[PDB]
Amino acid sequence: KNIKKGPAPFYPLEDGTAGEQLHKAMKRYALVPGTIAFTDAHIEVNITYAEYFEMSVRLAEAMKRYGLNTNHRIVVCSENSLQFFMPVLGALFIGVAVAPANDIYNERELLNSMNISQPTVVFVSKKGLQKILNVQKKLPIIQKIIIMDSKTDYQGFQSMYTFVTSHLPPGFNEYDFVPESFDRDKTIALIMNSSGSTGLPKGVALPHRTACVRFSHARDPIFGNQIIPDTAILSVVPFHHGFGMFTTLGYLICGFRVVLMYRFEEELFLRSLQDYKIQSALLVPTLFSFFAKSTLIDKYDLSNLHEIASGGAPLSKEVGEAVAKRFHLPGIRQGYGLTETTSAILITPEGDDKPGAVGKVVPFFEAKVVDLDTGKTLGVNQRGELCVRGPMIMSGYVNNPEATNALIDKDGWLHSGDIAYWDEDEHFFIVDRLKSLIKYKGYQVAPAELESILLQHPNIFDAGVAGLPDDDAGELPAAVVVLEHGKTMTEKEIVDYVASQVTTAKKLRGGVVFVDEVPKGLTGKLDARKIREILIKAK
Ligand SMILES: Nc1ncnc2c1ncn2[C@@H]1O[C@H](COS(=O)(=O)NC(=O)c2csc(/C=C/c3nc4ccc(O)cc4s3)n2)[C@@H](O)[C@H]1O
Repeated sequence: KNIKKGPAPFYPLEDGTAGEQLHKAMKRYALVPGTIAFTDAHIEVNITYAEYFEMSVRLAEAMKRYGLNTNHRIVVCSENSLQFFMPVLGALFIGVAVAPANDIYNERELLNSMNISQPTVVFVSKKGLQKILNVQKKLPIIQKIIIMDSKTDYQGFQSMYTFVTSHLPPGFNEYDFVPESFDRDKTIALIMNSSGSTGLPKGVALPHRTACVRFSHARDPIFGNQIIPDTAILSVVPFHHGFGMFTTLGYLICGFRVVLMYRFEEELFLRSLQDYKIQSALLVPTLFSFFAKSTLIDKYDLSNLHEIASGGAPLSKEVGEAVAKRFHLPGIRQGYGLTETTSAILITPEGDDKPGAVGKVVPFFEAKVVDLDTGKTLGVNQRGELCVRGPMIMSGYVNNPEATNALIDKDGWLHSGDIAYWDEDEHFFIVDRLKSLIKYKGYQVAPAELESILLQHPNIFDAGVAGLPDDDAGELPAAVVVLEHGKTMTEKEIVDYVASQVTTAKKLRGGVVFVDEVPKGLTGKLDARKIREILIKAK
């Protein structure tokens, strides 16, 4: 009754594995000559579905022969590049699971993912190699390091191109390759690294069944992208995380041109949007503060830009709208999701933008809000913990059944750990993450509200709210702030402005600290530890 179910899908769940469904598709677009799969903007290099389909099939077989099967895994440890999805596609076609890694990941972070992933073959960039060499000193499961962005054998490590030849038969056809068939409910497709709530990130295991459902959404005209061939998406989302991962595997399934960047550059992004004639952009919530400013957004012709999509972190109503105006759009096609749900299970329906809302329930899903204490399902406009269930939910946490039984309850409902509510026309609204909440004098103070309000001020460029520990008060809400070039506001001006918009309960009693950039988690997300350290060193 109060259970908000998603609709029927335009494109029903197609039979076979993620690997089989991906293959079938990239053969479609490869036999069509000239079709582009990935484009590099920094170096203006294209690469066709023929070149990609082939080099992915070559790696699939090359590995198949090397001796990997459904009882093996790998690592892909690279930043956004043309090379990244070749070994991803390779692995999915034979039933080897993939564990993406963060090129920026530090030594401990990296090791923890490796120890969980237990990778047989590790794919890495020339930048990333030396961290692998360091961590492989305690990782004896690893037999092979393969350099991704190279063509000749580098420092005794093979290239993907050399690895391929030294296993592929001389007389072999890429258009004759057949992908392995298996139990997609049982066979693990991906192993995602989480934010670990507060600790060493877990092993989020995602079956082939999940990706099969993800494709059904990406082909859906309302809940994704209408399959217009030779559409060009500009992705500036880290591929290792669910957002960049599952949006791209969807785009390959539709035959779109994925334009990508290794790092953000405001100067280029718009010229990329203009020159390549981009239809959909793929920013992360934190890049929005650079565009609500003004600058060059209508000094480049963004006439083609049909929309801007966002997720993987919160976005304030007033900043999301401020950007849609500047890009000359009806809104921001937001989405919400957990890595434990593969991809976004709440997506903004096409032509159904709702400012601060993330979106309605995607097909094959059921979303509901529960009474934080009693656990009963609440009705319209009622705030509480958001619970979701459908076929994109994880199978479990790698060697961690305890945390799995604490997140996913007995009827299969995943517990988000987020305060949400659903409005009259079923748009879902995330309030705040339950652990982000600042504890004042027995009060629950949401950082998303104080952020949303601070961000409305014209002199404020960007800001992040956190809980300065006190003693008497236990925790005072305080904010790290950024201004535009040539702007000033005294702390007391900012405080008194917050105070004039909120009750005494959630005043900014911890104060303000002025920074050049807000601690960003580089997955869109705002970093709490680094803010908490900034605020704590300032008092
Ligand atoms: N839209 C949020 N609004 C508040 N918060 C959030 C939100 N999205 C993610 N958190 C925060 O992230 C927490 C979990 O972190 S997480 O494991 O890294 N999950 C993700 O962030 C995540 C993984 S995949 C994924 C999918 C992203 C998208 N995929 C698409 C595809 C199409 C499209 O139009 C939009 C999107 S958005 N998100 C959530 O519990 C919540 O606090």
